[PDB]
Amino acid sequence: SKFGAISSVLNDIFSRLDPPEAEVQIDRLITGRLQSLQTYVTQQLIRAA
Amino acid sequence: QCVNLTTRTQLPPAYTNSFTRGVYYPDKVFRSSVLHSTQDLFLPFFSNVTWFHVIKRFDNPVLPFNDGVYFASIEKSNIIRGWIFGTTLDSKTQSLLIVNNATNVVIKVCEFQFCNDPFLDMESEFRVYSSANNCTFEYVSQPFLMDLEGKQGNFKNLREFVFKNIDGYFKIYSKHTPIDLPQGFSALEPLVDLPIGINITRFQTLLALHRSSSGWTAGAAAYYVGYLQPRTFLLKYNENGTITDAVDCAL
Amino acid sequence: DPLSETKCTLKSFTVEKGIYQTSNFRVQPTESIVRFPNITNLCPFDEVFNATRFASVYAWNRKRISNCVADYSVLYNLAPFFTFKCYGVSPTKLNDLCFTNVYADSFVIRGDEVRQIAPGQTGNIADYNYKLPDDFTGCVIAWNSNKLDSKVSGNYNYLYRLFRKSNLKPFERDISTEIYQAGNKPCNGVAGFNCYFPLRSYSFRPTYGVGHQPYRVVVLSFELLHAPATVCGPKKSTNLVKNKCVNFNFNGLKGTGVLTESNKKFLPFQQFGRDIADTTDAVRDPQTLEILDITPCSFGGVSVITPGTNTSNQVAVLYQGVNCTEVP
Amino acid sequence: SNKLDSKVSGNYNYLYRLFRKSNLKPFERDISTEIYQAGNKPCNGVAGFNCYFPLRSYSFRPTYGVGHQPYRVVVLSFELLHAPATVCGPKKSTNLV
Repeated sequence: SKFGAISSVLNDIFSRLDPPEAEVQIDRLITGRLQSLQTYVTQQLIRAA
Repeated sequence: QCVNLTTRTQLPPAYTNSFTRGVYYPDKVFRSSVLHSTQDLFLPFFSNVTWFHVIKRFDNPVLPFNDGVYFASIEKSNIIRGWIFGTTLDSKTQSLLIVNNATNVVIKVCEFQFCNDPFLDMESEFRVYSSANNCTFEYVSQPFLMDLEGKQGNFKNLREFVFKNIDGYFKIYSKHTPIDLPQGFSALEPLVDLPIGINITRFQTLLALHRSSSGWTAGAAAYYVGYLQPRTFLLKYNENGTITDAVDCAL
Repeated sequence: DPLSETKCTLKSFTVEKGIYQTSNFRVQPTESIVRFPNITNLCPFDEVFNATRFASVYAWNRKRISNCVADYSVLYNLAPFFTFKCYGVSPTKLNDLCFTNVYADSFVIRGDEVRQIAPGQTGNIADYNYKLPDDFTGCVIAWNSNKLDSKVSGNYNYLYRLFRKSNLKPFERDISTEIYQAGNKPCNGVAGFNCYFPLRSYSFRPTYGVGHQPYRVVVLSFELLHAPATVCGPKKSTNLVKNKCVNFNFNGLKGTGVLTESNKKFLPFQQFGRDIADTTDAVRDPQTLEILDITPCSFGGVSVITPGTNTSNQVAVLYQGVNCTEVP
Repeated sequence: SNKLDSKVSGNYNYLYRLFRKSNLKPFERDISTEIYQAGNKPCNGVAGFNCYFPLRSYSFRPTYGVGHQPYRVVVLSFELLHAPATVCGPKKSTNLV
């Protein structure tokens, strides 16, 4: 999933969009992917209990 | 040419039910042994498809292209020789023309003056169209050989095509299998993609004439035309990378 | 030292007895695979450049270039051309680009008319015969015709228009012989009072001055629409490596991994495909028909088993998910 | 500078480079007089077959339009928190508290 970014592939973002626009889009993906992993750790801690 | 023959008369809008068929490969991507979800223009399962026939009547009315076309023909000698797409179907604009000579399919987009009911003898245009000019586009398919003579046995030619125009991109999905109703499920494959870029609101079909004005006799064939809607199906991919099943998200 | 890796991950100089996960072993790429499809189905670009005949300034003939491969590399790497100048793109940069529509014309001009062909140019020629539009995205290339288009004492077989009743737009072919009328005296198809004779024959000869000499000008008009590009230029590729960690550079695909023989069937209209992850697991060769299975380069977790630094510095490295044969 | 730096017949004293073997990095001046060499034909320090002279002259003239109107470009590059700051506007100062 794109997490709001123009695309879900980083190579396309960096290889096409300009540096100032690429960094923004890459940040949207990284930000969301950290949230998805954040939710994963939260659920594991619940199941661990 | 300008006079209607015995086969042209007012007729009732007969229809049938297409249950499984009308699924095609949505993209060129490869997938195997997975469950894929996609939303595109598909033929709804358990829909109503308008039924046509050719033999004391001939069905080639002007059919809106708005929602797309799912064409399925049951034939032996390959009666239907092609299709005619365009808006006004006259010389005021350019129209797409598909003619099958049983050697190499000829596809040309040009300014044509179309009659009411185009026919093919060898091909004769007119009857199809009187004049042509002012066009830069022409296309041809790969060489092949097909028999237009009458055949015996069951109906061994089932040609199910999907015709759509996406942002000016005209794509043709093609499937051919042996078999007044089709049955079974198989996924159509891509064949022709032409960036034509014209507005097609209506379409017709071509007939193959046989004889030993009204002297020419129409062939014996049956077919029907469906329409596409933006529905989500779940495609079942097997180990070989083909679609063995499809599930309609909302049915 | 893997002992120090434990100190940096823990952000401390005292490592207590225990096993700690530090980094992840991975194989880095060595070579780089660059693949480009074949240049086959080359396109007749010699119908202008190497053409025997030619046309006047207003008689310029155009050759449609569409759905074909136009190879200019031989010419740009050679460039036996009088003058090549244009706006917005360098002509040497036109051989790596894919464009939807392409047009290449042929006409000859006088040496003093070289400046008369430019985007948005004006003058006795640009305005009254042929000129490039302001939005022209292509490039124009002159060539010295002294050995071909010329003729002894001159070339009188082709004429050029000095005047025109109105300003002609760019990319317009007017072969009209109409006589220019300056005043209110009707010209009656011939020159006379308040009338000028616009048609003039070419003086082209190899022995005259640089001012007037035959120079073949081929204006390449390129157009990129929303439709796919039907005309691409040539590009050079490299070999293909297998069973080695390398970077992937393809026509529509880029990535990193190893290539192996693929047992999966593919369609003739597909190049590459994706796995459950929407990440490409396979690709088709652009030049030849074959499919190779894309696998990620070898990697594994790295854990350090060491006692307390206050006891001993002995180190033991555990590679998880990696057999001893693949550790090197 | 169209009022000053232009000329009726044009001022070619100022020049520019249309050709280079690669992209010129930022904040780098190229004084190289080497003739651009496209092919293997040695240029011998002059333009010719497979040889082109990169440096060219501006079009500055008072009569023509913007494209022929010279502009005086001065680009300022500030070093911020890269070292003690010795420069800034007429800002006052007060006593410590």
